[PDB]
Amino acid sequence: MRHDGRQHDELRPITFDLDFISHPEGSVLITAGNTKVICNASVEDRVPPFLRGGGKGWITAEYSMLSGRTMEIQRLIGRALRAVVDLEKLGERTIWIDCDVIQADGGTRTASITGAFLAMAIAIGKLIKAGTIKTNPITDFLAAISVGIDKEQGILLDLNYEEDSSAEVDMNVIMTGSGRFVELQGTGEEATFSREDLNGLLGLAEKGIQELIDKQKEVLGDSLPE
Amino acid sequence: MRHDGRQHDELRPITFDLDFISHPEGSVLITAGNTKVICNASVEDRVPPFLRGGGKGWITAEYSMLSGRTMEIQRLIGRALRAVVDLEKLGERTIWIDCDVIQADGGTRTASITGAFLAMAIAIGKLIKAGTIKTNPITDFLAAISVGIDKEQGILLDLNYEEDSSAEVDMNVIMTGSGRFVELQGTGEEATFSREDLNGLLGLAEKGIQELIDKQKEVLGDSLPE
Amino acid sequence: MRHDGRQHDELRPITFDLDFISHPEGSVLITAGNTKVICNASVEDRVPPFLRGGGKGWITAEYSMLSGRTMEIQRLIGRALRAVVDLEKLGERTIWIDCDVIQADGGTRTASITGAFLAMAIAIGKLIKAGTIKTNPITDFLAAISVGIDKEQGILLDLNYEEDSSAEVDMNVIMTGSGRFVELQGTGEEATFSREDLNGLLGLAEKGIQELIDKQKEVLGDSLPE
Amino acid sequence: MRHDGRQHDELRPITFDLDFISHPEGSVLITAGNTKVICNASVEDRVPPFLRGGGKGWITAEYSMLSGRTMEIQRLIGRALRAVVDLEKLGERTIWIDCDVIQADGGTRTASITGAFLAMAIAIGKLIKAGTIKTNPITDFLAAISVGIDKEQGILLDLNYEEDSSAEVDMNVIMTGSGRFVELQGTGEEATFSREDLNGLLGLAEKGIQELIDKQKEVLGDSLPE
Amino acid sequence: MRHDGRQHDELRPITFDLDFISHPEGSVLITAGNTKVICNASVEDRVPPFLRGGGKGWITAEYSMLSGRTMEIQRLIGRALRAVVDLEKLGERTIWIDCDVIQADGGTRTASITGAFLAMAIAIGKLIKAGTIKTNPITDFLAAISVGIDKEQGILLDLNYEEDSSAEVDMNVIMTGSGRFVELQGTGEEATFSREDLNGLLGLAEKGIQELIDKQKEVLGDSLPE
Amino acid sequence: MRHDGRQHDELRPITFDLDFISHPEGSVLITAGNTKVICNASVEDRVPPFLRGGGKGWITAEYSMLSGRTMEIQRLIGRALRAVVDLEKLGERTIWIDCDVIQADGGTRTASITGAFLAMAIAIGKLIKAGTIKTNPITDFLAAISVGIDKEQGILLDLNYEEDSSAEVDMNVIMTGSGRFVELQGTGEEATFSREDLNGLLGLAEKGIQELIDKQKEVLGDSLPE
Repeated sequence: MRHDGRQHDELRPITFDLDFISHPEGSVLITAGNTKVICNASVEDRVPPFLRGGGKGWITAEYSMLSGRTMEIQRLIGRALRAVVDLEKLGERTIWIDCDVIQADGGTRTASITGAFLAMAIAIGKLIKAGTIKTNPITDFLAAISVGIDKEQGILLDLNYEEDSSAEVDMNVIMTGSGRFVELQGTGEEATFSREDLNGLLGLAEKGIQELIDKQKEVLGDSLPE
Repeated sequence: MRHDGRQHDELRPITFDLDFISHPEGSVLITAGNTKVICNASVEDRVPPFLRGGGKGWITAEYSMLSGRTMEIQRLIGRALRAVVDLEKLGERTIWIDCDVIQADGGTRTASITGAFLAMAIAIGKLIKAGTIKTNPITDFLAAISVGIDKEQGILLDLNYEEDSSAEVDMNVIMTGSGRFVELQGTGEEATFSREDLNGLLGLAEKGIQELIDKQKEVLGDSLPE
Repeated sequence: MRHDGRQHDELRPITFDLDFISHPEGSVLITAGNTKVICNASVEDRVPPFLRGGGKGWITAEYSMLSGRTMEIQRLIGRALRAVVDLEKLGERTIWIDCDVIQADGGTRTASITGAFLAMAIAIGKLIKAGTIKTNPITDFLAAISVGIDKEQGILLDLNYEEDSSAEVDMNVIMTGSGRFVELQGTGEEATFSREDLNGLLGLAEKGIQELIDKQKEVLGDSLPE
Repeated sequence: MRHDGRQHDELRPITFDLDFISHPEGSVLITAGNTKVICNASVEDRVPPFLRGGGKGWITAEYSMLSGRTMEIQRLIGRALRAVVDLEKLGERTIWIDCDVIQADGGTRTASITGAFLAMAIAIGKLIKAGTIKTNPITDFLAAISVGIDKEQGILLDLNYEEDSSAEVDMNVIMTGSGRFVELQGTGEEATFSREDLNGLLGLAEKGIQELIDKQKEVLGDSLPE
Repeated sequence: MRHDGRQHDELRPITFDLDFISHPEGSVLITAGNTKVICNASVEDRVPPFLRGGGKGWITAEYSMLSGRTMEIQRLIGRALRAVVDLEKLGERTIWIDCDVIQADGGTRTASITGAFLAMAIAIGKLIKAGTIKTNPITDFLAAISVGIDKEQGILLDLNYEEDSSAEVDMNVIMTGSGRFVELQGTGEEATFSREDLNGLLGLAEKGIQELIDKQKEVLGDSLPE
Repeated sequence: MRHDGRQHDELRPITFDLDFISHPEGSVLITAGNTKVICNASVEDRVPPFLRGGGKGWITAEYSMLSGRTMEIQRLIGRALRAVVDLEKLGERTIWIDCDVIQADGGTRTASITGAFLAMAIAIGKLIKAGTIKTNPITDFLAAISVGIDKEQGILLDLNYEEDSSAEVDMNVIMTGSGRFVELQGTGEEATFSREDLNGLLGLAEKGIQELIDKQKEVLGDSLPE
């Protein structure tokens, strides 16, 4: 069995603490096992040099943990969010995403994305309500998860810190409620994986991500129409 | 048809200029269309802090173009190469990989990997010959390619700079002669892709990478036994 | 009256959430009004170059907010904590203090100190229990608070972000349960203060800090003997 | 007695070398014992982003010794000077303060403030004379000194490098001719001090600072009216 | 005799590979012995903050090898090129110079300058042809070389890596076809040199640089009128 | 005539204030016109990683003004000093050179070298006296000066800030009492110079540097035997 004590295709206990802190337009504390990431979203009526006069908004993120990969992850989060947001319907604005990991135990980057979406959704929901936009930008839900293969354990879903360290092959996936991929990244550490292995991993990813999005729905609910 | 003038599943003209420069143990100038990357490999009887006394060698790479992603790519190349090299059979050494892009036109990172392998193979082949190791470390050939989807063009193989810029979904794959994956990374820019799309992309990747490895064989030939 | 709605010599609602996160030996989430700072404490059987072989432990802190003053505050926290800890009774160790401000609304640095102590006390209490030291290092409780003078409001205690921004004179104090000072810093922004003013400020500081230490006692309780 | 050979409430030999260097509008070389700090003041008809169009001037300082605390001290000097200068009467200008310690032997930061004032006064006096402002900005004299407590020596005034290193409690004070505080900072190193101790220290500070200001007056004299 | 096998006043085999890569307006691969530097030149209708509205163009370079001296060399190349180019006749543009050393064996910085000129000349020649300027900016040819003194070997010209490492005095010179100096830098490593020594070195420099410029002429030829 | 009011081959009024500050083993305040640089030298019985166990000493310098060129100049000063000091006769030590420009008016880097030598000589002289070495390391005097060419003024010696800014060609020279060069650097700003020009400049340099060394001798005198 698994060290965590769960099954191959089982996710860690997940909880969403909405409105963690009052300041941000959207604040969410996502918890997955022992992993805890605070995700805040703030809206700013302004736009970087890239645009300004273009009419379409923007979404940028910031990430920190308990700088090389920090920059990477940082682009990953902003890239994923813009994948489900019609920047033009959002208007000329900038949704600042802040992901602060307060407890790392594996899957911190994938969680950040899952939590960041909710935060963003809550912030956008309030904008819609305040009639500051009158039009829903979010085109689909978004969630991410991690999968991997262990020599003795086999294929796993939602790896913790230890399992990821022993895994010979790990992969991070990002999809939409529509079951469409936004981004995926598989890697083998001193080991390779067949196409049949990848098929199993992608299968587990879809399962885990669909469960996360479902939870995103029951929790979000009234704070956003779609 | 394609702007380059080729087919959907067609690779750009590929050439391997062995022994580009004399100094390195292995020097290769890989050309893919207008993309040109010089790949050099040097062996050093030494090992970073990581090991030294462990008995198994190491492989590290350096990348430069005409620093955030530079660091990433840099780890990507070293990661991929170590995937097909038995560090213990290589002995306590350090194979320095130098990838210098002298002309970028798409697929520079995937090419670097394809060219870096050859350079490394030539350098290792000479080590074997000089009896400095008497045992082939390389366990399998290695090549990488890029694929993508265009709105009007559809699924493509070996994207150039323009096609990659217009592609809504791009992915980089890395496999072994054995047809096994070493690493893959798919991304969607303001667009998502179904599972059936990914299946087509992975299909084109395998096709392109198998053609590259074949070329690696006819060119390498006598400079390495396996 | 005060904007916050409270009195001149009144502290903001204060709460101590013990064991905020499981990983750290001591985790505390201190809340003062809208200010929220997560304070974690971890013990490491090691010592910086300074000592190592000296026999007496060490205490170093880290601070972050939503770098010039960050370094300052950072030394401030470590300086204050070492003021109430017999490093030799602590043994050759290093108590890492982590202060992460998740919501800033004035008095974040003084709070960090108040919260950091509790975290440290809980971590040390567990060390004593595990018999890893068998001797209480903490020689006295420690708490900090901020005071200031406003043109129209007058002398204030525990300033929030707005009151501190309008204050012409602000000061941070740090004392021990014994009612002894550990450190104080008064400053006047385009304004000066008499000696009689300073006497009033120091008076309010002692009042506020004594209330904080009292709360530290009812909360800490069984987790540390003294 | 004291190592320096002086009394508890005795200042080190103090001298003010006016017009140390010709370039600056105001150049002063302050000497306190073995401590030597060159204080230069220059006026610039310009203003940082902060203002520009506001009508009130500014005062910024720079500090260097034979960067963490450098930044701190740097703000300390500018903060103290602006405390005795009516920025609006100064006009839209920027008084650059340059404090270069050429010989450190304790009390270099407090001296810098004492010497910086004179430099500034001389520079402002010339501005008044040149009718470039016709209105005295300086509202009061300014001087700073350091005090401390030693285990065997007791309470001290104007500590040198050795006395400060052995002192268990040290404090820096800054006041105006009016006998009003501008800023104070007391700290205890592995030791605390009662309120009665602080009263004695503040007493010694006022004594030392009043003697410094007096010297500032006999030296400044004709170079500034007030 | 010399280790390389050549004479005191003899240059290493020099070759100029024009149009090394297609992308740049001017691409040149200069070879001196085992030293190989790729020099590319690109024109941009834009100008840094320095000018823009001034009417005169600019020339900036970039250098890399297999950062302290990198910055230096970088300014050296741009400085030398602007010495022979009438920025106003060039028009409001920016000629980007890219020097990439693919094989270092001494005299890489001096070569870069020699090769950079050719690249720049070819790029400018095309601009003239395209009538985008109709007026030759280049006022004179430019070439650089290195000289040095060895304890046992004596005065040398065009030092390789080994000779430069053993040389007690090395110097880099830069001149124009007109035989005028653009820049020179002589240094003695744990050794000094008389004025008579410097006279001999400058003599050898002029000889070597005149041979280089001559080669620049036979190669450049039809690609630029003057 | 010259703006400063002096001749073409005339140096600015030069003064050497020995023992500027007491702390350093050797302290010198060199003045050249309005240029003022404090040069201090301290000896440390220790050696960087470079050596330690090698037996020969070291000399490193630090430079600051009222970081790119700072690093350069910094190496320039240390390079020049080691040129006239037998590191082995100095013993395993490290002579720290501190150059602080308190007033810049041209020729600050060349002055630093001239003043740094004296400081070093005084510090070494005391070491010899204290019998801590019993053997003179300094093998020759050292001085530096700057020369340049102006369009209307012509060839100049010891340029001030204004003359250097208008000069189309400026050069810094460094020689020994023996009349031998240690280092020279000539540069042309939007202008070039013939060989006959360089001959005139080198002529003026030797004149100025020989006058400086002479002054170094009458001032140094009894504080060092040679």
